[PDB]
Amino acid sequence: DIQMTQSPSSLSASVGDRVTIACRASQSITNFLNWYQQKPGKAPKLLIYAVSNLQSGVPSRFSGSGSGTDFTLTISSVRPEDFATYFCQQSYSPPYTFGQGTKVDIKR
Amino acid sequence: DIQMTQSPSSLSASVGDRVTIACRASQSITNFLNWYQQKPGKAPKLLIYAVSNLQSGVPSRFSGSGSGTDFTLTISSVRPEDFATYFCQQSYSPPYTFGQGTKVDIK
Amino acid sequence: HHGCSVDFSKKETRCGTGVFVYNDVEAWRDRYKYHPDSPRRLAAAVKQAWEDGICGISSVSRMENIMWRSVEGELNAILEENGVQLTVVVGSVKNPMWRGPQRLPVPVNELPHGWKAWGKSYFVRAAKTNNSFVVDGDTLKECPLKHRAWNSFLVEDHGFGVFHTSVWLKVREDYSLECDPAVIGTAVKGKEAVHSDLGYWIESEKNDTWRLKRAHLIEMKTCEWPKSHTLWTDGIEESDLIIPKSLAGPLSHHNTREGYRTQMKGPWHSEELEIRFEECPGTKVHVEETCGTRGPSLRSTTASGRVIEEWCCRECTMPPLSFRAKDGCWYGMEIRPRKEPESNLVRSMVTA
Amino acid sequence: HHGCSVDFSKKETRCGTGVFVYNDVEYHPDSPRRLAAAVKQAWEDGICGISSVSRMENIMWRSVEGELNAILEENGVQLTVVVGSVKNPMWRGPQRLPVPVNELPHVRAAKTNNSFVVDGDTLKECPLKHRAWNSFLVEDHGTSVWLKVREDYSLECDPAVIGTAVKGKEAVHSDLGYWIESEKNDTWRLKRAHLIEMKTCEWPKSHTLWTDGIEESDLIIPKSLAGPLSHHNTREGYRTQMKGPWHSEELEIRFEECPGTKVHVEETCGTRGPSLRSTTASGRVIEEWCCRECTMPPLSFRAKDGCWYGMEIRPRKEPESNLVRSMVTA
Amino acid sequence: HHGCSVDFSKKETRCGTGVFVYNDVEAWRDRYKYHPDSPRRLAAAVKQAWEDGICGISSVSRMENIMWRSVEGELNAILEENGVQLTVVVGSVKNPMWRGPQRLPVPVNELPHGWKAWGKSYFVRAAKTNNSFVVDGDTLKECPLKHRAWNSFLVEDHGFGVFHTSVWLKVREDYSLECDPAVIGTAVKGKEAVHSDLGYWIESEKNDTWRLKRAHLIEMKTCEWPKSHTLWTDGIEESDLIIPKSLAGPLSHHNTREGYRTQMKGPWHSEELEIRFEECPGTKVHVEETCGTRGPSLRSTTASGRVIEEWCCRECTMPPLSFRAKDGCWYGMEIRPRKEPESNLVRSMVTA
Amino acid sequence: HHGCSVDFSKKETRCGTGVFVYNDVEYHPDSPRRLAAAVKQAWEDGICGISSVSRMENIMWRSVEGELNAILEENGVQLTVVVGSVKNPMWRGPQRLPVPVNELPYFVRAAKTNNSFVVDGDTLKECPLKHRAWNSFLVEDHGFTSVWLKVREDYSLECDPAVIGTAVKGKEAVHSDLGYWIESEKNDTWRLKRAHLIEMKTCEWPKSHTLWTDGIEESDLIIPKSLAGPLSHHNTREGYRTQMKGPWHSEELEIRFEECPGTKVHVEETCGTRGPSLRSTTASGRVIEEWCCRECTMPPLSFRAKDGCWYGMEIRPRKEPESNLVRSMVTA
Amino acid sequence: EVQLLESGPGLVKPSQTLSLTCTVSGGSISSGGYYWSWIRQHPGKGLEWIGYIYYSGSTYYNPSLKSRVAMSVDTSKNQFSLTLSSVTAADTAVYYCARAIDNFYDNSIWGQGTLVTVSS
Amino acid sequence: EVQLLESGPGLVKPSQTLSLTCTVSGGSISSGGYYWSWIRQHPGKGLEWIGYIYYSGSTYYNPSLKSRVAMSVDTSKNQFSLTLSSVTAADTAVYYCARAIDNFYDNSIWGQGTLVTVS
Repeated sequence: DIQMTQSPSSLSASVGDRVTIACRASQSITNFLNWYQQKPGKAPKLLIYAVSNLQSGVPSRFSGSGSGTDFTLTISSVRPEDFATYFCQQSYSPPYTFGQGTKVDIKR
Repeated sequence: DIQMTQSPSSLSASVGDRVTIACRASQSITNFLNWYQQKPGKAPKLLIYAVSNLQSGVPSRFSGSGSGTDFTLTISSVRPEDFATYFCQQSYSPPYTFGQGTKVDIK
Repeated sequence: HHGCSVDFSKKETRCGTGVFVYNDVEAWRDRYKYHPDSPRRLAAAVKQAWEDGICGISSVSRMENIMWRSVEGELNAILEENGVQLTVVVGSVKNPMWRGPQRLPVPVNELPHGWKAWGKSYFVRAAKTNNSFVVDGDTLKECPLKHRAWNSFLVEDHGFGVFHTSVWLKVREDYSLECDPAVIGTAVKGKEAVHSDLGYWIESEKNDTWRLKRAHLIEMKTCEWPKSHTLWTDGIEESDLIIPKSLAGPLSHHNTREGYRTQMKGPWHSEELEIRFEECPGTKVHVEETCGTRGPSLRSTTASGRVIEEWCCRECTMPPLSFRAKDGCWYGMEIRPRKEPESNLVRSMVTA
Repeated sequence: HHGCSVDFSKKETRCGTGVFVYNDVEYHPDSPRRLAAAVKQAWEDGICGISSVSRMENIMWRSVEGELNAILEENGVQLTVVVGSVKNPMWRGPQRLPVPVNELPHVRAAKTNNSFVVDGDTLKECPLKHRAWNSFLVEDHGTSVWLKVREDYSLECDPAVIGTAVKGKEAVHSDLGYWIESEKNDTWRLKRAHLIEMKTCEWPKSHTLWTDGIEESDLIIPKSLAGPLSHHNTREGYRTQMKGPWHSEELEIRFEECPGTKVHVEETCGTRGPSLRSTTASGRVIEEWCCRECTMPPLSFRAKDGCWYGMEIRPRKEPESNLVRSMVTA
Repeated sequence: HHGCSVDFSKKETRCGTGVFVYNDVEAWRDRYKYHPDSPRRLAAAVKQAWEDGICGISSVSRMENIMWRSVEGELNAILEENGVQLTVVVGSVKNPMWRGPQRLPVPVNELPHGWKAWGKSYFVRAAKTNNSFVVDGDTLKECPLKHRAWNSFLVEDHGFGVFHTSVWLKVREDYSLECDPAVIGTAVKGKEAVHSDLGYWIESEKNDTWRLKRAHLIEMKTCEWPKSHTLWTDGIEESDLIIPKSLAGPLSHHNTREGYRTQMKGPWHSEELEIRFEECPGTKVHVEETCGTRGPSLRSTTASGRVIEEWCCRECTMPPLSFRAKDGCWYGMEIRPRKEPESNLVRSMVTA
Repeated sequence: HHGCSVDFSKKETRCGTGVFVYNDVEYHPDSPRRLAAAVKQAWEDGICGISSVSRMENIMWRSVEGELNAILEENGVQLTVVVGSVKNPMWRGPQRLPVPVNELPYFVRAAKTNNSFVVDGDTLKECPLKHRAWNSFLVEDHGFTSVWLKVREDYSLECDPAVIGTAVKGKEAVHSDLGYWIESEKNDTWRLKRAHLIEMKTCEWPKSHTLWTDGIEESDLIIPKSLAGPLSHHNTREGYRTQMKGPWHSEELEIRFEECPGTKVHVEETCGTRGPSLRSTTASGRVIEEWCCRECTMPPLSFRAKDGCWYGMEIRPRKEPESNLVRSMVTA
Repeated sequence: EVQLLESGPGLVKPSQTLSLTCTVSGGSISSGGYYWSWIRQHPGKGLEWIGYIYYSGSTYYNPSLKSRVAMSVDTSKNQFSLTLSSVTAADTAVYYCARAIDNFYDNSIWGQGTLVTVSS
Repeated sequence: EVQLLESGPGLVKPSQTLSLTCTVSGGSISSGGYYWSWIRQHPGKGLEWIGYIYYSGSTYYNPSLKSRVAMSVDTSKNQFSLTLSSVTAADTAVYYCARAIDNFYDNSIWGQGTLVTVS
């Protein structure tokens, strides 16, 4: 019921630069936002929960910020292993909903 | 250090009669006597302990009595599965010792 | 009974004789010796029950469960000395402890062999068998509740409150739904009262009227509170108690509160509960007619942990009735969310 | 309250928290400026005096007599208050003291013409129908005990001083003057009672155990003598004891034969009636007693003048005129 | 503190202020909250110790083992946020609790990330790693006692005897063999005295001289009883004690008995012990100069359960010294059998 | 003993069993005729009278003076017991009462007899201290409250241990008896914290009832060993030696480490030398404002009687001459 | 160290019932502080949430699946299951089972996924 | 439900060391009220008791085997072992391990045996 919008839909970046992805919610979700990562042929994996809090075993170059309706995920220095699809999830009210995803291509 | 003497050395019986085995101790062992049964090719298993106390899963036809230096083991009604060797063991003082054994043949 | 008590609030030291009711809650995690009838008599009872179609046991309380844990080894050591191909297996209790339709029979012969005097120092442990006599595990598939015995024992002599005392029980001849009154204590003094047992501590206070104050439950029994151990049992209707009668709630005017009915659909699946009349953190309750009707009890936080802000009741009185558990707050059946739809919240699936 | 207790029978000691009821069987009024006003205002409408609910009120009136007289002197009032002893049973009066809407703005005095009589053998001066009864209420119990003039009209005993408890197979109903025990036999039954007063208030149901399905003709201690309406106040084969020795000053109810007597269950014996003493006026002990369908041991009262028997136990051969008999009904 | 006391045997009471010493033995199987320093500081200390070659921890008492069990999960959730590849593994204790030669270092920077305030409500459990930091257990092969830290904590504040209270601990900067004095209580009143802590209850009495009366040990520690909490420490021999100095026995004249020397070779492998001066059932001791000399403590029953009847000794005083354990009696080192050879009996293999 | 206790600081209550030592600081002799026989035997061989160990013995002698006189009258012995009041400190005598081998064979009080057996009082000129009995009784059973005393057989200088209670729990310790209450605390080290004395006796504190008695020097104990001070590290404080010249004449003392009002103390190297205790105020009531000492630690030691504040042997006035101050004339 | 393993049919004829089972290893399905969910991912499209279930019995189902889903917990086999009736060619997706921490947002561990094709 | 299963070499040359091991299943070798023994049965002869060992350390050895036996307990593998040195043709027999209840009697349960031939 809460529609989640992710932009840009895809992007290419070089190894070392910055990648920024924005998620927008159709209503105010306070801090109930999660970020996911999916490599091909593997289950999605939770990188960041509660907007910023990072999961253990996740490199510190990932970060998140925002509140209300706008949110951001930034990769401060892109690495080769960062080629995957990234989703934003809200858990403010069931049913939980995902964004359409953003494919980050590593550009040589 | 305590010798255990068993008599008779062997005996034969028919299916249904009674059998008596006597064990003799070289000195007074109060009630520290055990009775063992060994099937051919199998390890001995404890049948009676402390002279009279029977183990769990043991047919009630087995009985034991005695005190001091003389003890007795009786089979009230022999059955074909009772073909084995029987030993008496003392646990009054270490080392624990066994009798030479008595064989029972079905006749 | 000679006793001295002190009130450290101002200064009140007093000594004398009389009847003393102590807070004995959680008297199952202490060290006690348990003596059911006799090893041979209890083994005979279990054998007769097994041959008569009773599969297992659903325990009334935690204390019976601990008693079975204590006597399991000897009960299995005997009953193979008698050749019976049976094994007793004890599990862990689940709340609430549902009522069972059968009872254990009283045997007239008592198994032979075996031995006397629960508490033999040395014996050979029994090997496992194919037939199992189960006591309160996750075992409702191998035999249902309809084939279980329940509330079969009676306490005859005990020293609860003093460690390392013996408790003497007995298989009862009759059929009853009552909780065991040997471990029940009720007392009123001035403007405060208590209804207590080994798992219940229930308080009431004299306001403008007598009303429930708070309750601490560590188990959810389904026996019946006896009336000999109850205060003011007349002119009371079962629809206006707080703790339901089928959950061993006392039939008393002390078990009431204005604006609330019986809480048939509370969170009775919890291991341990406290009943308080106080708002939970981050919530406020407003009295208004446009609010919804009664329903299952609702948790104050959603599955993701968000606190619902505003709640309503139709005709309740402040402060609101709430339940405190390990997973968070629950509200009474009368308190509904003002704006959040009820389908988005965690609710109770248990009916008393 | 935290405390420790012992069981001397089996030598066990324990401590902890809970509710403790003590055997107390074996004071400071509202205000000197308002009590005088209430007494005066009661006087102008004809309330001649006060009949105490219990011994405690009589003692309270005794301990504040002279001070109240002096306060009445200060407001220029010609009135004195006289307090005497009590007699049992403590009957109830139909009047109540009033609550003054205002206070009285301002060495014992001499006996004036007007007399206000607290409990005493003064029924000639003003009868029971013009006496105030049960007009106080304890605010905080415990020592200085604080009382207050009741605003409403009630017939119940003050619940501030009542303690009732049951634990296992033993129970008790108690207050400042009563200590009533009961036991679990095959059924729950009255076991022993000790009474240092005989009041006529109503035992409140909130402080009573097992108050459902009770016939009032089965209570051993009558409801009119502050007997609890409980199943714990019953005993098989015995009805209510309306005609017991309630005139006594201190009673003890126990189920036991008195020394030198014997009671037999017969059908040739007589019917119920007033209680009879176990010894004649000369002191001769009557030996054999009978009753119709009792249960043994028999019910007996024990005052300071000797044993009395229940209403159901009658002498076998001695005619009942040769016996001392009770002359009080509830 | 303000308190009231009562003795029912004489029916007397007494109230006032003072210093109260309670019997708080086995005060570790109760419910308490433990706060070993800070989640980040303790993680830093463990990490630095691992980098310095300290394999694990040998516990001082049951209380430290309980504390490690309490904080293990959070200590593993943290120290995974920091990328440290280390897992704490906690097992059970065995008696006696041998001394370790290392200590935990005091960290100076504290681990980053992590969180504060022991007792976080919700966190993700950590995954097991390949490197294990072992608290006590059956793990002497994977790392020996020589690489284990021991007696590294000091108690700052506690509420022992009141349940659901907090215990505050810290990693000590110094090096010592002394037991923690924060939980030690010693008192003497007239002709009776007590030396107590969380695991010891040692009583002495005034006979013709002062002597040991009975002792109750639920653990065998290897720390040293501090002299600030000991009565009558002057002019005493370390070889005339009863409980050895290396088993946390006080260096006091209240730890002596005429004719007995230090019990270096008692049955210190038990789970718990009771030291009594009384003959065991079915046995009799006689004082004769033709008896044997001191040696390891012997059990009063043989391996098959036979009770030995006659015992001797050279210069005893009666009643004889005996140890009560779960498997039966043991006699003092001075008491030897008369006729039975010493090789036919169960003996003690532990030396303090 | 069972009981319950509270800590009002943190509002925590608990019960249980154990040993409890109470603050008691703030009778019935051996036998009616055997004591009289002992007194007669002691008077025969030249013992003038009794010097009391403590206040308890004086009150006991007061309580049975008349009855003892009546018993001595019934048997025709021309002797009377005169009981006075005590003054501090209670010095010790060399004699002891004897245990009589045999016993002598009520409201009427005997008249004034020519021979007087004087218990502790103001009778020093009548007979000296070297002919008095001291510390001759023991407690049979302390507890009802009836205290049963008894004339001992042996000779000892130790205080009666039946009434002593010592306890330590955590960081607080106490040495106490019927007249002494001595507290100590765990700072960076163990040190004396506060003392309250309603008497000053001269027996010796037994070592069985003392904590940490090893490795001490008697020059470091604040309360002198001559005045029944425990030989303990708990009876010490950093920067002070034994106070042999304190105001031990007072009826009731309280030792306290605190400035007493209106004064201040400074640590200086040029200050005076160790000497007798000096009162804070002059005879006229003027408060001396400035004090000094060589190497003390703050706050300073001060005695507090009902006639004003005193300082310890180390603290001297900074500018006022010591001739104009009230001083203590008693040494231990 | 918990592992989730889901299984089921590889191909489903239209108008029949879809049944899946997730097997839990390294833990138990009766622990208090968790709940269990199903998520499906359409090929080329985005993820879609189905619902959750507690061991006590409380459930939630997506209104998008119009009264067509059902979830159950089986303690004996240590597993929980999904049931989707009246399938159509629009149900082709990968199906994941997840375990979430109660009151911790949606911190969850997902399973490997199983492909389901609705054709003939 | 305790099963014992002992193993070892089937043949040993004279004057070397015979090593035998018994592995315990269904129970723990660290439990309280038990001790562990060895018994051997010579061919055409009776049973011979070798000795016992407690988990706490107390042992007894048959004086007939003069200073030639030794027993140890291995908690990690849940097993206990035997070691006989200077083997001889007179040391040929079937060897049994056993577990007895302590303080009761020599109430035991035996293993199935392994034959050791010395030649």
